[PDB]
Amino acid sequence: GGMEANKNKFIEDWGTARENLEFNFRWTRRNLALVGIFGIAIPVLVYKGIVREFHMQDEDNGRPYRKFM
Amino acid sequence: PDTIDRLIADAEASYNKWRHPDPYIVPWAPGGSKFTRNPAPPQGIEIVYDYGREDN
Amino acid sequence: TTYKGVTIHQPKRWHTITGKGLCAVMWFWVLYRAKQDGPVVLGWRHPWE
Amino acid sequence: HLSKEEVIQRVLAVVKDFPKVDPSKVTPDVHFQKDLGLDSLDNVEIVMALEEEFKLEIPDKEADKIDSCNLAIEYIANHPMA
Amino acid sequence: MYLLIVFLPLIGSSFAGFFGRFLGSEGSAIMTTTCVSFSSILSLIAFYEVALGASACYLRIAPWISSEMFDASWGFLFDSLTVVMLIVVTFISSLVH
Amino acid sequence: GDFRTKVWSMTGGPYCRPKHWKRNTAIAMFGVVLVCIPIAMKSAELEQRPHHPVRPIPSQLWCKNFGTKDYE
Amino acid sequence: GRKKGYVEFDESPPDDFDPANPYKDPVAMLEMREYIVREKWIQIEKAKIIREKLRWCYRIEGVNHLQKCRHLVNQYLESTRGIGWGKDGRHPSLHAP
Amino acid sequence: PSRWTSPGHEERPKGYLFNRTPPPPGQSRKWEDWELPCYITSFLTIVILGVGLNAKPDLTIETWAHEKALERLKIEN
Amino acid sequence: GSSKKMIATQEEMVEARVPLAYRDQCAHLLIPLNKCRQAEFYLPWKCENERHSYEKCEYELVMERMLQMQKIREEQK
Amino acid sequence: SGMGLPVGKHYIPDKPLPMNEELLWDNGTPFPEPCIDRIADTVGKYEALAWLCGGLSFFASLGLLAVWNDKASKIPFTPKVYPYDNLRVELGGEP
Amino acid sequence: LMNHAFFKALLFLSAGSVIHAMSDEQDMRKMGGLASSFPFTYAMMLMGSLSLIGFPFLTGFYSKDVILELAYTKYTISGNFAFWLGSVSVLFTSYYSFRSLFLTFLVPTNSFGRDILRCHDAPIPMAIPLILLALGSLFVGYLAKDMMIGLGTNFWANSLFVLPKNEILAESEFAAPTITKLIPILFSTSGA
Repeated sequence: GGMEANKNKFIEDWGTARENLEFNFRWTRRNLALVGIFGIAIPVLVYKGIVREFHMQDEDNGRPYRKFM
Repeated sequence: PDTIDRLIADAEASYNKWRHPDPYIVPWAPGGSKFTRNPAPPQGIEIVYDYGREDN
Repeated sequence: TTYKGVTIHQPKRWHTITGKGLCAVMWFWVLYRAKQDGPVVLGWRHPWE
Repeated sequence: HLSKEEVIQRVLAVVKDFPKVDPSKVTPDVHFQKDLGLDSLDNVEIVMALEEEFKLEIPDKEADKIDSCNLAIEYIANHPMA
Repeated sequence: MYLLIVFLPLIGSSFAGFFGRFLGSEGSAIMTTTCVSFSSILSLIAFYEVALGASACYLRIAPWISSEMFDASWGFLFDSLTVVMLIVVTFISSLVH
Repeated sequence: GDFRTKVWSMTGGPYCRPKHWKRNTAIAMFGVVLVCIPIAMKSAELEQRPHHPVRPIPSQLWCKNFGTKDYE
Repeated sequence: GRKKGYVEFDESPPDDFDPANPYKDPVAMLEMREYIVREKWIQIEKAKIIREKLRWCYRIEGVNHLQKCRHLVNQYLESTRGIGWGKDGRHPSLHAP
Repeated sequence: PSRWTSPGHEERPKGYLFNRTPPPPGQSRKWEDWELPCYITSFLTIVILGVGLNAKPDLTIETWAHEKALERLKIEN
Repeated sequence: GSSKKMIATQEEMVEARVPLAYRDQCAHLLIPLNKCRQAEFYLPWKCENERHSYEKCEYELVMERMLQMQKIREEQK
Repeated sequence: SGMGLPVGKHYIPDKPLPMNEELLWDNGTPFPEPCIDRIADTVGKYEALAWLCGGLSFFASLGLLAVWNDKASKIPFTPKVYPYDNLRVELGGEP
Repeated sequence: LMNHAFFKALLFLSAGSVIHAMSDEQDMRKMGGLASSFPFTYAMMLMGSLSLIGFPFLTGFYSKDVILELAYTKYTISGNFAFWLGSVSVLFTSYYSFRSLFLTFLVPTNSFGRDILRCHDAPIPMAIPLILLALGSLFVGYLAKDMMIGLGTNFWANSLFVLPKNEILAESEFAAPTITKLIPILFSTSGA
């Protein structure tokens, strides 16, 4: 039956603006800082911590530290 | 009226400073403990039978 | 009973009896236990005395 | 639901129990400023007393709109939680 | 008895939630309350047996998660502490029902 | 409500009072009695009590796995 | 079609397998891997049996379970020394010979 | 009018299952085209799964290694 | 140490299943008390003589330790 | 327990929505509030943080006072010694 | 834990009875003067509140007092911290429980006249749980004291394990001075 939602123009515009955020990127200072912190620095720190955990396991086992990329 | 308006603004600020952290609200009033507990059904709502069928 | 314009019905007899009796049981239990284990709690004498 | 006659009687009792009000000249269709002579603050005090008696909460705009007995009875009778 | 203790609330809850249209507001309440009450009675009997009899009941049905040594299971440990908690939970549940 | 009477829900709905709720509740009692029998028998089969109780206990009537377990 | 439902494997390493060059013969490599898997599973099941008898010792013996089941605790803890395939996070004090 | 004595007001649960309009009295609803194949394949799935899984021999490596470990422990002890 | 010889032996303490934390010099008096507690459903008014004897023994032990520590403190000062 | 008043008509947007309206935990009622609500609107977030830090600092100061008390240094009874080598075998020592 | 389950369920059930009778008021600022109109419910609230405070020889007297004694006797930094905070918490608990009792039942009426007229005490199926919970909050603490918290009881069997060097129950019982035993009562009455 006639079950279609009563579409609101402003709600639809909000949805389209949300799904079209790729046009609004401008490499501003905030965007650059966020990319450099949460896109590079945090993954690098996580990788270093994981490698450190593996190397600590190697030291406790007495083996020779493993080789990672 | 200008000094009246400034007095009103100062009184509003003073009230906002010293208002009760959790003022009493009637339970069914907006913001009470009974607000929207068991509301009456909204009007103009229709339930449709036999929605999806292979043939009409 | 009504005083100015407001009447308040008496609470039910079983309500009053139950509440009063259970509180009386509580107070009598407290008094009996205080008599029995008063000095022990207050340090007057050990239980094996 | 609460009867309109009882609403009228309780509102009239609230209005009559006022210092600056002559109890004789209180009628379901009087105006606070005009007939029985009260200012705005007495009106909002009377509205607060009506709220306290009837166990209901009015938004501030409608509380200001309540400025006479007839309005008070009309609002309280229209409210379903009276 | 002990699986009855554990699963009596489940049976009543499932029946009242899958056939609540037939039991109604009163029938479902009666059913859930009587299931919890029988669970509490069996819990008191279990208290006698375990705590007051210095016994201990152990149960196991299925491995559930079974790996090389991930030894999960659908077991039931009935110690004095477990039985005390059983009484507390079941009695409070019946009174709350 | 006005439209809630046309909505089928598993757990009755708002203010569910069927005409034969007494008969339905009796049938539910019988169903509980029926479903609890296999559970009770499985309980009696699967229970293990390594320690003999100090006093005679109700579980001694049906459960027989009393003191039949050893760690060897 | 299968003859009967019980597993038939050989408890011996496959022949023509060179430890120096395990990758020379693919069939020998795969059969040796399967045999190693079977041996590891046998060790795991032995540890599981020891664990089961340990748990039943702990259940049967009450407060005095620290001295009656000490031998079983030691046996289980030495039996779980080389069970795993990738349990390198387990401390060498409990997972290394 | 006690709640525990008076019979319920409604003769039928409110609404209809699957929001299906009931057929006229003395008639049975017409089944959908998918209903027969779906029900036959569901019953066949249930019977095949149950019978096959219960009748399947327990030839798992876990049980085989358990038996072998028991034999080895008995030999060692 | 203590000024009371341990009457109860390891074998009878283990057989009676005395709790580990209470395997002290008063265990020989605790053993009958625990049997009485089991026999009388741990009621707080049934086992009086045994409970009083065990509590007196425990109080004697605690007083011995208090005297020892008081002597230690006097020697320190 | 008991039927209440109708909730009323919700808010139909008539102006462009903010780009974070999903952070508005709106019911079907005309009284929506954000998914994150500050219980004490009178005080600022930093003032509340300062007060909470003061309370936690009071807890830490009381802990430091307990450390400075050195109650273990004023124990009135010597440590209890159990018979049979301090229950070595019973606790799990090598027999 | 068991004693708290009992008397706290009692408090919640009694407060729910008050709220249900008062048309779901739930606010103590508009709840005064209900002692006369709620005899049985007020009696239940009083019994539960006294148990929660730990009035002598109730179900809360046999649980929290021993906890405080053990906290005092645990001669450690953590023990001292716990003893201080437990004593002050006993004081505050007495204060707020008696404040709730006064505001809900004994303070002169502050509620609206609408709720006062139609207030009815708890019916039979709301009173049967209350009576059982009151009996429990009276006698559970006394009956289960020797069963659970007794001196060297084998009741727990192997369910609970305590190291021989960590048992201080007898030490507290026979070492705690009388003043430190009686601190909770004095703090409770000061808070009241």
